[PDB]
Amino acid sequence: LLRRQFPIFHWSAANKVVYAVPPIVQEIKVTPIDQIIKPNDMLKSFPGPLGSAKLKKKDLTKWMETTIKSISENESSTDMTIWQLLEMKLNDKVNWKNISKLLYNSDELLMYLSQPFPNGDMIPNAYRLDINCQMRVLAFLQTGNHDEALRLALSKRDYAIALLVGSLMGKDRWSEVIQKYLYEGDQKELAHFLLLIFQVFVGNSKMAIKSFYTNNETSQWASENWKSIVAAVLINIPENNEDPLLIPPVVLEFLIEFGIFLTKKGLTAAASTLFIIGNVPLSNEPVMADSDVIFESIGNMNTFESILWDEIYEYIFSYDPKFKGFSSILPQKIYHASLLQEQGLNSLGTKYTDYLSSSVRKLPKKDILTINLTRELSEVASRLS
Amino acid sequence: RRQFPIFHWSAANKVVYAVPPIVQEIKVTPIDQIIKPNDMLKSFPGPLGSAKLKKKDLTKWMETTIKSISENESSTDMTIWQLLEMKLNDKVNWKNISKLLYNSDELLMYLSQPFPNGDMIPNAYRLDINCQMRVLAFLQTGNHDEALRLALSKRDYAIALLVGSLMGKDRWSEVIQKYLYEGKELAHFLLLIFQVFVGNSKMAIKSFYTNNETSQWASENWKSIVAAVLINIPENNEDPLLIPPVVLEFLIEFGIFLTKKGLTAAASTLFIIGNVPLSNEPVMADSDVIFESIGNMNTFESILWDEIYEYIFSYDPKFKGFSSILPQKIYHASLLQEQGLNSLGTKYTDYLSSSVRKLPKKDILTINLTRELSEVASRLS
Amino acid sequence: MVVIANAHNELIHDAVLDYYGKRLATCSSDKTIKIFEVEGETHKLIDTLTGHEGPVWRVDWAHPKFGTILASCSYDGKVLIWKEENGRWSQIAVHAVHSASVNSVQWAPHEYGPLLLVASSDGKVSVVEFKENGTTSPIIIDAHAIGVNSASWAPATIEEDGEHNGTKESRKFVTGGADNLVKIWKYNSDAQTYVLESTLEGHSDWVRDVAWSPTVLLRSYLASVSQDRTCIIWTQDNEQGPWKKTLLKEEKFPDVLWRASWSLSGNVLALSGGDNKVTLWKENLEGKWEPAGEVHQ
Amino acid sequence: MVVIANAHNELIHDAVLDYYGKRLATCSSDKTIKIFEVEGETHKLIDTLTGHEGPVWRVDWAHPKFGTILASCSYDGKVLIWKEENGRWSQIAVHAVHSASVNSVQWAPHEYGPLLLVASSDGKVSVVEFKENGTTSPIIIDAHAIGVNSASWAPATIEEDGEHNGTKESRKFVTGGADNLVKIWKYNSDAQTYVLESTLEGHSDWVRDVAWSPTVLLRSYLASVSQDRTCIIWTQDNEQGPWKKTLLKEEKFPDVLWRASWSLSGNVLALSGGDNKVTLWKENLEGKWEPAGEVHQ
Repeated sequence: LLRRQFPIFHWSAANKVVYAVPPIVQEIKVTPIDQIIKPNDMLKSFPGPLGSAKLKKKDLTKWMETTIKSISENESSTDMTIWQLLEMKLNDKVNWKNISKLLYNSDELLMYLSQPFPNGDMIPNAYRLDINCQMRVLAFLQTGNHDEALRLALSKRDYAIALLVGSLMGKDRWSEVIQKYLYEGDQKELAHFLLLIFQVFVGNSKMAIKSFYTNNETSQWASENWKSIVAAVLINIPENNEDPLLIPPVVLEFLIEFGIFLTKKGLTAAASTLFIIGNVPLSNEPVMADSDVIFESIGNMNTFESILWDEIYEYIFSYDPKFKGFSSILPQKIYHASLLQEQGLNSLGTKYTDYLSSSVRKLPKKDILTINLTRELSEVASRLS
Repeated sequence: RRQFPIFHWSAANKVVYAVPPIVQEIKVTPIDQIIKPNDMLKSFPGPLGSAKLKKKDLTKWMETTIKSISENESSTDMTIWQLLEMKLNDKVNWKNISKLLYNSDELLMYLSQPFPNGDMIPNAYRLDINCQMRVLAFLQTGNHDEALRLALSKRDYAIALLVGSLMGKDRWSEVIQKYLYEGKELAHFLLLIFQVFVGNSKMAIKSFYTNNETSQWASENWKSIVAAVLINIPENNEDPLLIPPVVLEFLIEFGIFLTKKGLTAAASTLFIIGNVPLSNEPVMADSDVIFESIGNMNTFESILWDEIYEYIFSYDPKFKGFSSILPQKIYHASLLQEQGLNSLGTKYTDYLSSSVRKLPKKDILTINLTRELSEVASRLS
Repeated sequence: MVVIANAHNELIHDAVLDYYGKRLATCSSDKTIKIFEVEGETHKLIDTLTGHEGPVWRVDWAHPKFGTILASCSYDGKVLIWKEENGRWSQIAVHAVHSASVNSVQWAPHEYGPLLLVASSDGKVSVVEFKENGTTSPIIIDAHAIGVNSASWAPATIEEDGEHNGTKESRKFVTGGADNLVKIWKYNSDAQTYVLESTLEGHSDWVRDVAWSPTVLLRSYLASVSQDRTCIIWTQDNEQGPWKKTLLKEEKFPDVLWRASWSLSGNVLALSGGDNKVTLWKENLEGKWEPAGEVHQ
Repeated sequence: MVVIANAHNELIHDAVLDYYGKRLATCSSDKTIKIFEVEGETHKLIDTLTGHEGPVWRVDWAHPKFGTILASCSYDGKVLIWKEENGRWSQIAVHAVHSASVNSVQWAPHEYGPLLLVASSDGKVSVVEFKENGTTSPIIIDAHAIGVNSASWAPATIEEDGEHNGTKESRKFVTGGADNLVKIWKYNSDAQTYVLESTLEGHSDWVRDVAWSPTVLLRSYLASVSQDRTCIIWTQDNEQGPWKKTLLKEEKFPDVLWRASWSLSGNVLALSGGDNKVTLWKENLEGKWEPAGEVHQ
């Protein structure tokens, strides 16, 4: 095996490559990197460093249009949710309705709802407290006995008063009543969906979602239909003229809790979608206290999409004047500049190293992160000259 | 050309009268052979708030008075008496206040009674798979209104309530009504309890005004109604004496209504529990009803109740007396004069002097009170 | 108890203790006033006052700070004013402006000085000062159509003075007339006289008396008493607001009502009636008037 | 494109461009190194370097700031160091400490100065400086049982220095041995040598190469390559945390894997295999490795 001719391959700092491939007298070849790595018009066309104030929000909005068109057109199968989501938020052309419709086209359902529906009578098929039980419930309440009142309403299967009594007792038992009403008795998935929607707008999104982890049947459903689920929640958010971009806290819990579940189940694109909608910051800190899940980058940090998405997502936060930027992605920006070097784009390259310099010099000079970024930034900067 | 009776009061605690026979006699007697002083006003522990005051004398005085009063006159409604006593004691648990208004214990026997737990035939309605799908699709399209309309038209009040919760307290309440009244007094009571703890006490109570049948019920059973609300208040160990905003709203709104039906006593009971201050400014903005005094101002009970109620507010050091009842205090001092109690009389005029001088010497109330106070003070010497 | 038998041989129309309860004044169809000393359980006649030329209907004592002063009114249309100096009585003033019986005379709140309110069957009411150190002058107003049976001062109060942004006093009194009406009057510096503030309708026959409560409380109380056999209680929550009208009790009294008088603290009302009984009244918790004692001897 | 036919008559084991891509260095079983000039599309032989006494397995260029310097290793157990001055090549140093083949040699990050990491079949690993202005001295550690096939520097980084509440640098490198293991090494000032940080188990046969990604990102990436026909990608979220292990792809490769090399930006991985093909790989959005190009000529 040491008496055998093997391939050879090496990268060079000069955007050249050397390789040798034994034949099916051995030749060594030296060719520029791009006869091997097909470059992307994506990184080349991107409007310099965003946030760099020589920036006009024009170039960017147009660049997203262009890119999104070319991408989907040339590759129909590519999921464009994140692309289009970031575009909306970039425009302030964003309403929960619009975001909802992006996740899931509801027009399919409008057809179904137009189909004529029976408005006729019906046989009694549910239960309801009689005068006796009704008196008992009142007396129970007159004595302050919530627990006994609820127990009686549930044992007679009257879920209406059960809900009412339950509301006097907190979100906890309220939720339990919802479950009993739905599941008391195919129609399997219907219950899951309704249950979740009602849980979210009560503050039990944590509870509701925690249930998935234990049930493999309902977790497969949740992860398989996450798009329509989130879309249902968003489209049911009460309209607010003065707060078009104000997520109601209960919906915020749901997005993060559900964005965690998806991470575990391996779906890190989904999760990131929810975090984006929820405006969760990019950092190293966990998204939730009781979880280890981290929102570090949109998609795998090495992907070109991630580089651009992450910087665009940052730009969006930047219109919030107090916002100072995501430190956690500075490494990715330097790596971005490095990628420009390899593609012989020294021009845009220095645009980044320069901007990043001021960006880093505005950091605690003694922090470990600061010191490393400075070194790594110097190395890339050196290479670009 | 006819002989008529004669009667005149004197500033000297004497009276002159003449009563024609069934030679006409004129008589002059001490005012107490005509009017006999209540031990009530005489025993009351001086001016409360006057800091020579010990909360002792008062707490004991209430016990004594309440005992003698009820014992000597069983028919007398002692609600207000006992309510003020509680609040005076700091031993104030909502449950205790509730049980004072209406004693729920009479119900505990009925509840302990045997109950048939036999499986029942269907008597209500519930969405089938079809309608259930429609509701989901409606929600998936953001159509709350269409979802609710469908749930109500199929008389499924469970999902109706659920959908309703996504839409605000308003339609939530409407669903409650439809469920209860679709198909007696039972409904009224349940409806109100559920309305209160949702924030619709204003709505719930405003309904009475329009329905003479339900307003008669509400005014006739106000005691057990308020008692039901209070006993269902979530116990908060941190702050036990603070009142849930939605419960405070209910009390005031309910009081206003009672006043509108001349139940001033009942109204005052609620105004007290809610801790409504005694003043001329309409307690509630949307209405004119004011809380000027516990019961009719000219009564001895009112004089004492009002001052006791004031003392209770005095606990909070930040609190600085009432103005609307100053006239009543002077009138109190006047009443002591007529009963030959010049001693306690000056105790009041003196205290009231400092009380009034701590007001702008430019106000109408000030100048008038000052004059009126001088007159009474003069008479007491 | 002090008993005075035979103070007059003729009808006795009024008997009034002075402020310290040690002089009694009595008046009769015999045209005289009598002043009795009351010291303890004893009594003695001090002086008989002659001067009127018809029955004397009423008397009223002036506030002690002005000294020992009585006012009398009579069928003869005169008001006489008497003073006690060094133990002896005498006449010090005559108010003779009315052309028919003078039915009531009453001293004003001492805040106004020695000042008299006078009511007459000639339909008029007069207000005149008493002074020994200066010149007086009556104010005479047309009050009631067929005649005025009674006039009573409201308590002294200070009100807001808008025109000047300060404080002025508001002088009011109430009158009751043979026209079945009750009226409130308020002095007006611009008009230089008393002007009509309110006309209160409620009685269906002559009004025999009106008494404005001296209550130190903010609300105002008037008791009016009529031959219609009813007593009306008038309240006013606010100096500038409407008057509430309430029947003392729901049913007519047995006979005509004659006099009405408030206790000094203003809570007790004593009614003199034709059934020859005096009834006392006061409010219960709910504000309804209820018996507070009786004198029917 | 530049083509070089017949650089050697015997097997060619390595060929490497210098930093500016204008010199190529090749080495053979014929015991020699050759230096080619590459200017544009042209090339010429500059010099043949003789000195080794067995096949020369690998060469590595030092960072240009140190000048134009090459290192070579050989079956003969020696490491030779060569320098270009005024156009001509010559030998400037010899590292001869190992008692069996020296399988890899690699210059450290320029932050440490001209420093070499050397790996040998004798089971040891050595680290020695290059100086012309002073005295060198090797550090020699027992690394792997049956022998070491490869050793690669981790990037220069600064870490928290607790003992002194300041900053110190952490020098690490990774080794791959004929014992199937991968090991991380970290210099320790107290021990005055490199000590074992971690032992990464995963392969079922000799490890032929290990390459530590020069990625400027926080997470750490290692690619190990074995005769078990697999490529393991090792990651580390935190300088002080565990190492995650992942198969590049789920199924064995066709033949044995020989070399692994990361692009400068650290995202692309190029594998040299026994099927005589070079495969490029990189991460997709979900972090799964997927083809990024090929060279199979």
